[PDB]
Amino acid sequence: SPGVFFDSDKGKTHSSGKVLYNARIIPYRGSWLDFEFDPKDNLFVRIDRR
Amino acid sequence: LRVDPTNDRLSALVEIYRMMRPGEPPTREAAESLFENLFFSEDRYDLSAVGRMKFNRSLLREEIEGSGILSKDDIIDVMKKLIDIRNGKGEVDDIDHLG
Amino acid sequence: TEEFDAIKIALASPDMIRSWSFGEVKKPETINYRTFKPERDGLFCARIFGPVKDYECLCGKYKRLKHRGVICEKCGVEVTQTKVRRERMGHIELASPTAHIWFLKSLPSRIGLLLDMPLRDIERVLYFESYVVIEGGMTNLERQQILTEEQYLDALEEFGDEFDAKMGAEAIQALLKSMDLEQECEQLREELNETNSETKRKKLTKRIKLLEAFVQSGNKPEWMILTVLPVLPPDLRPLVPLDGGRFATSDLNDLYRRVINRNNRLKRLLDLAAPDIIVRNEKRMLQEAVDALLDNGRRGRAITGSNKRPLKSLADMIKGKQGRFRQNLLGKRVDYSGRSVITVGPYLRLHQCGLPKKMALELFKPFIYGKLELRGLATTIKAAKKMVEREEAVVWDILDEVIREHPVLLNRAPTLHRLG
Amino acid sequence: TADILVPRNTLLHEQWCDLLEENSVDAVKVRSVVSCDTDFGVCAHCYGRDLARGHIINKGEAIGVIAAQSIGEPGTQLTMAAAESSIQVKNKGS
Amino acid sequence: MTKITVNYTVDVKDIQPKHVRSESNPQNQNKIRRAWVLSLSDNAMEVIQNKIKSAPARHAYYEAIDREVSNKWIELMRKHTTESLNAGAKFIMTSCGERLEDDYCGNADERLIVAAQIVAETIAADFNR
Amino acid sequence: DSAERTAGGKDLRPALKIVDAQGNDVLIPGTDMPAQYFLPGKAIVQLEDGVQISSGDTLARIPQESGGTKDITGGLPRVADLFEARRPKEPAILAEISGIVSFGKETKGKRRLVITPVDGSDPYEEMIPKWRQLNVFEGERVERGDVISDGPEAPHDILRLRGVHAVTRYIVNEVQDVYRLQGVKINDKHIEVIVRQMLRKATIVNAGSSDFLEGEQVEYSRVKIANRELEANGKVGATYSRDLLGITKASLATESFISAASFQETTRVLTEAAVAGKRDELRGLKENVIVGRLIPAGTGYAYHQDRMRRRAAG
Amino acid sequence: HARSTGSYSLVTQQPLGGKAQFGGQRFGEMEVWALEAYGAAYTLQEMLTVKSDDVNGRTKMYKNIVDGNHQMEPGMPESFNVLLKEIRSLGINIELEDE
Amino acid sequence: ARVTVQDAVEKIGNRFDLVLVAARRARQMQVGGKDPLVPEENDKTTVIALREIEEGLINNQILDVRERQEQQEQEA
RNA sequence: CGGAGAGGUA
DNA sequence: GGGCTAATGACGGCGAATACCC
DNA sequence: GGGTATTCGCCGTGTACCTCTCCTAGCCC
Repeated sequence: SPGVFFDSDKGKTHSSGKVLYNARIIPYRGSWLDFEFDPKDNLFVRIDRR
Repeated sequence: LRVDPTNDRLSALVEIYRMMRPGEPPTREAAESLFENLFFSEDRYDLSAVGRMKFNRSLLREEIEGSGILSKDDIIDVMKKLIDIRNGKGEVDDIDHLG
Repeated sequence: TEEFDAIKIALASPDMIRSWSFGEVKKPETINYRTFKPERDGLFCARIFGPVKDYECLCGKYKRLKHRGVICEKCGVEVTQTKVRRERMGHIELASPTAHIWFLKSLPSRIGLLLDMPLRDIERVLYFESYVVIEGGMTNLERQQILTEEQYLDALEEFGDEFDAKMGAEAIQALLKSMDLEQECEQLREELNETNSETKRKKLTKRIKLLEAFVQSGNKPEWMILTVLPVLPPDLRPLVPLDGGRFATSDLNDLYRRVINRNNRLKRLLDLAAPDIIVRNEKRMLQEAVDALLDNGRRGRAITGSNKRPLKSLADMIKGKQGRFRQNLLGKRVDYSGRSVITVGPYLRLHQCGLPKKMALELFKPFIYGKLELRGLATTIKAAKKMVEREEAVVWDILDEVIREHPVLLNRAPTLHRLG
Repeated sequence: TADILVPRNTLLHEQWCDLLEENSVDAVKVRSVVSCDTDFGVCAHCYGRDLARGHIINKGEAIGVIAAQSIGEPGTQLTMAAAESSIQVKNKGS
Repeated sequence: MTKITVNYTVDVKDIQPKHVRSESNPQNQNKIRRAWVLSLSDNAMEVIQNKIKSAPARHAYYEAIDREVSNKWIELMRKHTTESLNAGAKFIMTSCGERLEDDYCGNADERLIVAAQIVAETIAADFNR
Repeated sequence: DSAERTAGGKDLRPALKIVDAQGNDVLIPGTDMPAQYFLPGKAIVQLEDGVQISSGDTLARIPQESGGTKDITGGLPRVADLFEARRPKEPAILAEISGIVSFGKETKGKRRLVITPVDGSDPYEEMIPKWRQLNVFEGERVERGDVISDGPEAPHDILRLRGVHAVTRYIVNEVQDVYRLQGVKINDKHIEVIVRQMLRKATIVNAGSSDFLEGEQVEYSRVKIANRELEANGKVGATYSRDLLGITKASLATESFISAASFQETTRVLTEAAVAGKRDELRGLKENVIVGRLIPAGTGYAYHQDRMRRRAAG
Repeated sequence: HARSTGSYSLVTQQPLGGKAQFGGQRFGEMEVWALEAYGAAYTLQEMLTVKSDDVNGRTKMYKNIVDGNHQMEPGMPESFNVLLKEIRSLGINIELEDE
Repeated sequence: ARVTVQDAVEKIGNRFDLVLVAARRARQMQVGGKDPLVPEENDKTTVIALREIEEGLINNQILDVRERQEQQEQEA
C-alpha cells in the first residue's frame, strides 16, 4: 500500500552487524522517497534509487 | 548535518538538481521546478486516500486523511518516527503483513 | 586430417592466408534485408566462398541451367561439391598494413608490451593522431618516440635522409619488421649473467620471457598486423532477416561491405597518387572499419532491446550463450528421439523397456524403409511410405526384425547422475 | 607382528578388507589421485576401482565427470559430560 | 669516403651507463643505437649519408651497425664471464637465473659502450679508404 | 576485549608472567605455555601481583558457551563454499613456521606477530586481526599446523602449512560429513579427484624455469623439475607450493583455451592463445565436444589410443 | 511426440516448431554430461554431429540407413571445419598437428 | 541370443576397446567384407559380433591379422 | 523459424 | 514507403572505486 | 599504516514444454 514503509536494512551492512533501518515513502503515483541509515548512524536520503 | 555540505536552500537545490539530473549545469529556477515536480505536483504525485490513511497510521497521526501530496510536516514526522525506531522504541513494518 | 587432439593455435602468415583462399572479391554487394537476392559480386560469390546454391548458377540475376556440378566460368561462378563449398573462403589483399584491435584493447597490449611503451602511444599512432619515429633520426633525434605533427615536421626539416616516421599500422609494421628476436634474447640472457640488480634483472627477465614466447610461438610479429584480410563464406555467419517491420541483427555483413568499400577507395586513391592527407584519412577510416569488424565490444558494447545480446560483431560471433552455439545451449534438440509419459510394466525383464507401437513405428521409419526395400516389398521410398502408413500386418514383422535387439536409450528430463 | 599381511600395492577388495578387519588396524596408507604423480591423467592404481564395476578401473573413463555428478546427485537431498564440559570416555580401553 | 673521418671513438665521454632512451620502461634497445652514435662524430654522419643512397638503404646500414655492435657486445660479455670464471667465479643462482658474483660482475652498459667504441674505430677505418 | 581498541591500549597486550618460587623468570620449551599467559579478550584476571598459588590453580578465566559454537552452516551452500574454498568467518591462523615467537608493532592496522626460526629467516611476522580469538604467547616453541588464532581454519593456510594430504583429509572429511548428515554415502575418491583438480595450480616460491611467483600447472612443475635433475645445469631450482584455487577459478585456470573460449571472456583468451602459440593437448573432454571431434574418454579414448598406436606404425 | 525426420530450422539446424510433426528432444548439457560420465563417447558424437546439425551428413546417413546398413564415418566434422574457417578469417591460422 | 557382456569383459579386461573392436567387426559384416562366423538368430550384427568375441573367436590379434589380410588381398 | 518477456505443468 | 548504411516488490558476483582505525 | 568497508556500474539466470509477444535502427530520395 502507498505510505510509509519501515523496514530493516540487512544488505547495506556489507559484512557487518547492527542491521540498519529504512523508511520509504511510496506514493500512489510519483517519486519514491527513502530515508536510510548507515553503520555509523547517519541518516541519508535517496529520491528513488539515485 | 556534519555530513551535510549545505546550509542554504540554493546550494541544496543545485546539488539535488544535479544528482537527479546528471550533468545539465544547474539553475536554481530549474532546481525549484524539479523539486516542486517531485513533491508538490497535484497531477502526477499522488498518495491517494489509501496512501494518506496508511501514511497517517504509520505516523500514528490523530488525522484520518489529508493532502494527496507531500508536505514538510510529513517529512519531518517520518524522520521523527525513523529516529524513534533507531532509538529502539519504534516498530518495523512487516514486509508481508496483509495490513 | 584424421580426428586428432593436441591442436595448435597461432598467428597466420599472409602467404599461407593467400594459400587458403582462391581469388579476391572485386566489388561488394549485399542483400538489402528487404530484398533477399544474393547479389554478386560481393559477400555472396560462388567462385571464392563456394556455391551458395549448389548445382546451379547464381549471380543474383542469373539462374541458368548448365553448371550443375562442373567447373567452368560462365559469368564468374564456380560450382563444385559441398565439401569445396565449406573450404572455399575469401581473402582481400590490403595495400596498407592494418592492426588487429584485440591486441590493442587488451589489458596486456601485445603490441604495447612487445614494443615496451604504453598502449596510449599505439592507439595514438593507429588512430592517425600522432606520428611515431620508425627507426628514424638517432644522432639528435630518438629512435622510437611518438611525434605530434609539428614535432614530426621539426624532425623532418632537421633530417629527412636519416629520419623516417609514419602513421597508423604501417609504422608498427616497420617497427616490428626491425627487431631480431634472437639477438634480443641472447643479449638479455647474457646480460643477466652480469647484472646484479634485482629490479633490473626482473625487467630483463620479463622482456626475455615475452621474446622467447614469441620465438617459440613461431609467429613473426609482422604477421600479427593484418596485411591480407581473410573473409568468411556468407553462409558461415549468422544471417536471418525477418519480413515486415521487424528484422534481425546482421552487422557482420555490412561491416564486410564497409571494409571492402574503404579498401577499394584506398586502392583507387593510391592508383591515382592521391595526396598524403587524403590517403591517410582513407587509411584511417579503413582501419576503423576493420577494427569495428574485428569487434564492437572493443569499440564499446551496449544493450539492445528485445534481445539481451549485444550488436553482432565477429568477436561477439566468436562467443554467444552459453558458448559455441553448436556444442551446448542453445539448444541441441536432436532427431530420432521421442518423449512420453511412463507406465510400469512388471513383466519386462531388467534389460527391457515397453515402448508404444506408434512410437517405435515413427522412431524407426528409415530402418523400416531399408528392410522393406531389402525384402523387395517396396520398390521406392514412396512405396515404403505408403506401405508403412497403411499399417499393414507386414510392417509388424519388419519392425520386429529391426527391433529384434536394437536397443534404445532412455533419459530422465533432469539427469543428475550417470544412471540418468 | 611385523608379518606382511598384503603384498605390494595390491587392490584391497572384500577378501583383503576382511583380512584387515580380523587383524584390526588403526590406519592404512593408500594410493591416492592426490598422491598420484601421473600428468595429464591419473594412475589407475592410484585411484581404485569403486564404480558400477568390481574390477580394477582402466584407462579412459573421465572419473572427474563421474565425481562431479556423484557429488551433485545427492545435492537435492541437502537441506538447510561432553566437549567443553568434561571428557567422559564411553568405552573401556587404553 | 674521406681518407680521414673525425669521430668520437674511444673517448672518455662514451663511458657512462646508458640511461638515455626514446620512451618509457628504461631498458635495452633504443640505447644501442645511442651507444654507437655517441662513439661517432657528425662527420661520420654525413659520410654515411653521402656513401649510401636512399633513406632505407642508409637505415639498413644503421641496423647493420647495430647488429655488429650487438655481436661485439655479446662477445665482450661472455669473454668477461669466461675471464671471471678463470680468475675464479661462482655462479649466483638468483631470482632471475644465473649471474656472476658482484665483485666479478662488470656492467652490461660498460661492455656495450666498449663494443660500440671498438666498432666505431672499425667503421672509421672503413671510412679511411 | 580482543577486538580493536584505543591507540594507547592496543600497543601493550596484557600479560600475567608466572615466575617460580625464587622470584626468577622461568620458561618451559616445547609447550604452548612458556609461563607468560598473554591474556586474550574477556580474560578475567584472577591473581593480583605477587599472589602465591599452587601448581594446578587457575590464572585467568574466559567465559565459554559450554557448546554452541558456529563454525559450520551445513547444506549445499556449505558444500559450495568449501568447493570455492572461501574463508570460513575469516581464517584462523596457524603457526606459520616452527620456531620462537614474539610480538612486533601491536595494532598498526591490526596486530603483528614475529615468528623467529633458529635456522630460517627471523623476520617472519604476520598479520593478526583483532576479531580472532587469540591464543599466542612469547618465548613459546611452535611448529607448522599449531593453532595461533582460535577458530575456523581456511583450507588455504592448511595447504600452505600442513601439507597437501592434510587439506586433502580436511576437505574430504568436511564434505563427507555434510553428505552423511543427509545419510547419503559417497566414496571419497570422488572428493580426492575434485581436490586434485582444485590444487592443480601452484605458486613457485624459489624461481625455476618460470618466474619467481606465478600460477603454474603443478604437473608442469613436476615435469620441469624432473628435467632439471635430468641435466646438470639446474633451472633453477625449483621450489613450489601448491595453492587452492576456487572451483570457478580452477576452471578458468585450465591450460586449454578451448574451455575458456566458451565460458569466460573470449577475445583476450583467444589472443593470448594465438600470441603464445599455445599447443593445448586438448586433453579436455567438453573441449573435444566443442571442436566437434571424439571425446578422449571411454571408447573414444581407446579409439584415439589405437590411432596413436597406428601413428608411426603404418 | 517422436520423430526421425521433419521440421528443420535456420541458423541453428535442429528440429523445432510445428505440431504436424513436433521437433526433437532438447539433448541438454546434463545429458551430454551423463554420457560423459559413462565411457559413452560415440553416442555423444551422433547426438551432436551427424543426427543433430549437419544437413549433408543427416541426408547421407539417412540414405545409408535406407540402403540397409547402419552407417556413419567420422571423417571431417563439419562444425569443426566451420569453426576452423571462422577462426582463420580472424587472421589466425589453426594448425592440425597430431600428437 | 546374448545381450550381456560379461564373457567379453573377461576375454578383454579393458571391456572398452572391446566396444571399439566389436563395433568394427559389426561394421564389416553389416556391409560386405566378411560374413558371420556364428549362426544368425535374426540378430543384429552387434550381438553376433558380441557372441563372436564371447567365444574367444574374435580377439585383437585375430582381428588385426584378419584385417591386414583383407588389405594384402585388396592390393593384390 | 535465431534470441529475450509472460502464464501453466512436471 | 525504400534502398542503402554506419533502478526501489529480484539476487548475487565483481572489478573499480572509494571509506576508515590505529 | 591498510585492511576492511563502503560506493560504483555490468551481468549471469537448474531441467522441458504449453501458449503468448518481440525482435540492428536512421534515413535522404
